[PDB]
Amino acid sequence: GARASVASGGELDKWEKIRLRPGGKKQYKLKHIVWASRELERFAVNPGLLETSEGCRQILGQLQPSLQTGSEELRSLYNTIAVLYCVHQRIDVKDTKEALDKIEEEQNKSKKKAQQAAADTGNNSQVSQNY
Ligand SMILES: *C(=O)CCCCCCCCCCCCC
Repeated sequence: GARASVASGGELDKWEKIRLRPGGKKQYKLKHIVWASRELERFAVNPGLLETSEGCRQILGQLQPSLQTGSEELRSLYNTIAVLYCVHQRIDVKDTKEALDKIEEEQNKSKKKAQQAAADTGNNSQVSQNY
């Protein structure tokens, strides 16, 4: 709309800079965004959530636990939305895969810097074990 806060020109260059495959020659294009923004509108998810890295976290996290149940359609969104996330956090990816992996290894840092926080929230639940 008339109120943006992402880039509008800069990020665009980077977007088309990311490759669709690890060893391919294909790259990302508007077709992917527009398509994603639309689909989201149907999944009760505003297309504006992809505007801020924070928003994506909510989207990806939702389709995350669904990447198994959902069809190939849900897998297409996650892949895309996942990439943009890296760009929004100022992360230079090499390919669609590099993005997904980054989002993972990245979060790993938090765990290392939360040895006290994690210990505070945790318990040992001993389930049953009969014959
Ligand atoms: C009007 O105020 C909003 C128009 C500008 C928003 C575009 C920035 C976010 C790009 C959409 C998601 C990209 C998916 C890779």
